[PDB]
Amino acid sequence: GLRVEEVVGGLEVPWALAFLPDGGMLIAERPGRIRLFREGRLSTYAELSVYHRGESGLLGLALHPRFPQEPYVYAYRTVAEGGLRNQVVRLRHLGERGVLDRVVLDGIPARPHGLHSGGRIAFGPDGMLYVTTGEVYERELAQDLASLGGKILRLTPEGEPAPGNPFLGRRGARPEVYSLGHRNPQGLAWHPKTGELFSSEHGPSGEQGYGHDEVNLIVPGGNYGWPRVVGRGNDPRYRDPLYFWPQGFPPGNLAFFRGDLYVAGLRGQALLRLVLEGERGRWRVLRVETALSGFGRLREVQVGPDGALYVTTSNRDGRGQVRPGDDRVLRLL
Amino acid sequence: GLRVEEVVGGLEVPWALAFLPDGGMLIAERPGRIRLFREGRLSTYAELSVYHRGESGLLGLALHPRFPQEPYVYAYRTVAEGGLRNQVVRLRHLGERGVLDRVVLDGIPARPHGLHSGGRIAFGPDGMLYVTTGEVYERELAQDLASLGGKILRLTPEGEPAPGNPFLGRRGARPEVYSLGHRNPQGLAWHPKTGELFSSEHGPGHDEVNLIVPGGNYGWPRVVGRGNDPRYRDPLYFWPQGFPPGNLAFFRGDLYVAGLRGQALLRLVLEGERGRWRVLRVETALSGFGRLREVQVGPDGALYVTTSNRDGRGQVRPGDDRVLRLL
Ligand SMILES: [Ca+2]
Ligand SMILES: [Ca+2]
Ligand SMILES: [Cl-]
Ligand SMILES: [Cl-]
Repeated sequence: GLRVEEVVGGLEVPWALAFLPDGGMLIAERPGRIRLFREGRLSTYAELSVYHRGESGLLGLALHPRFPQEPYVYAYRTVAEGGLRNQVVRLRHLGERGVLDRVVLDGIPARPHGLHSGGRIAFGPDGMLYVTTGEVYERELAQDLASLGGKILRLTPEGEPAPGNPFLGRRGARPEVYSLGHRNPQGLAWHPKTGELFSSEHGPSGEQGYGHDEVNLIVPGGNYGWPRVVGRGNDPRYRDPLYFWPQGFPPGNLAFFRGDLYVAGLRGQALLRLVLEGERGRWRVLRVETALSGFGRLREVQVGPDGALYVTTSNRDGRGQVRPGDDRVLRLL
Repeated sequence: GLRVEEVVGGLEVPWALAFLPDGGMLIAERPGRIRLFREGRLSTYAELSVYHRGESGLLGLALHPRFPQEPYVYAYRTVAEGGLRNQVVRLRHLGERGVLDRVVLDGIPARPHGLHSGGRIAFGPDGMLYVTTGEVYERELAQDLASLGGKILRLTPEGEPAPGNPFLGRRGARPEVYSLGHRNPQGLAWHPKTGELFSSEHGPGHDEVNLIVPGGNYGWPRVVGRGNDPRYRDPLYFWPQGFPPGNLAFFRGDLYVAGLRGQALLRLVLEGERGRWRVLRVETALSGFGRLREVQVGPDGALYVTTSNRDGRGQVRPGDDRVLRLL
């Protein structure tokens, strides 16, 4: 049994967390504010102009692998100035505040409705920047190697296509693409033992079928089926998910904690624990258990430097029930 | 991989740790001192008279299940005054100090050589007190139901044989006995999911980890190693070339075993279910600190370990015998 304790509340859709080496904590609020929680006080680290409609705005957040030597905080945001699109930007760290440094990758698909913008970013064991993107409700983008939408991208911290990427030599293909065939993926997590990448993504919603949200084991160049395939199939061209909920469980981020894979649930309003059995390249879920419930919609989930599991609530994202002090950062054990 | 940091040092054979709900930490030093480490300061909580020779002295330590409302600290110790034997004594908690309340269980075997005195005590998920005892180098005692030696005992916090014990209605058997056929057992840990009790003990090599079941006979000294005799329970894990273990604890999904002569903390990756467990693989989680004896998960989620380099069988180094904290 995991014990919960509230770290801080009153936040508006805390999409991602970043743990500063000195103990502080950066919190990305979808409306466009990056908050700093330190010594029991909440302050504004930075304010960024964003397009906050639908599921868009200020989404993923990640510190440079060599932070603070390389004083840089990365953020994924939907912007409208000069044209509506998603992008990954970088801010220069000044201690208690951050200021826009430059755009790292621009032109990721976005639409006026603000739906399916993806947004999860994180630096992997290889030191590269991984970025999830949605197909903005134009499902065919996911299968289009020429589109940055419905993909998982991999870049160097400077924004260049990562060396060794799967489509580096092909004409008509975006060299930034790591994997394709993804609807709206928002999770990124690496298995501590194998280094394998796992991702979570929302399945169809009266959008070609209901439920079938999933957790995928991401391999370089892998095509995860959307929109050609929903759930599992017999087609070897498209990789089946490690697990999927035929009755839908729309997922937030996911993280490895104590040998198990935890998945934050948004509509399901719960934190699920996936018990795995297998080895590199051969995993399967033995059983699924509820690790947390009674706190509403859950979106971000990360293991902190203290070894504790941090989770954020999403009750104020327009699809939940807002209650006093809502949208907290919770610490489990 | 785990990351370590020293909590405090300069200790003399810190045998067991007890975490105070308020934040403090009690440390049992074999020579007979219970220390209090609170807000960065080390002090003496209590000083008990003990017989500290061989592997004996002040050994296991455990707070009452309802501490501090039930202000009581349990300690296992070898005493010479009034006769040489091992016992579980209770102290009244007074804040920064603890004083002698009463003996909870007396008469556990002890011998002048001070070897094989067991000593690990802990309250289980059932709220009962579990006590490990050695056969004081008189191996036959382990198979003798009339002897408190070479056993794991289970009592109520008041010292009465725990209700439901396996040999309650057995002529010629100490009602306190929970399991028998131990050689020297100084390890107690319960699986977080199943509530099953796991124990570690020293054998000639043949050190092992056992899944303790009520009434189980663990073979010493009739059988060592695995076999398939319904009378005896096989060990969960057996060390062919011999790791002498300290305590063990479940941490972040795995079972960790402190190694004394092995000078390392081993991680046992388990696979199976309630009643049928097996060790998938064994890995080293910590080393470079010498002999390791106590291992317990703290309230802060970190795994605590103690060194035992000053117990007479290791290499002592400046500041040696510390309490370490892992991630
Ligand atoms: Ca799929
Ligand atoms: Ca045995
Ligand atoms: Cl969303
Ligand atoms: Cl010993």
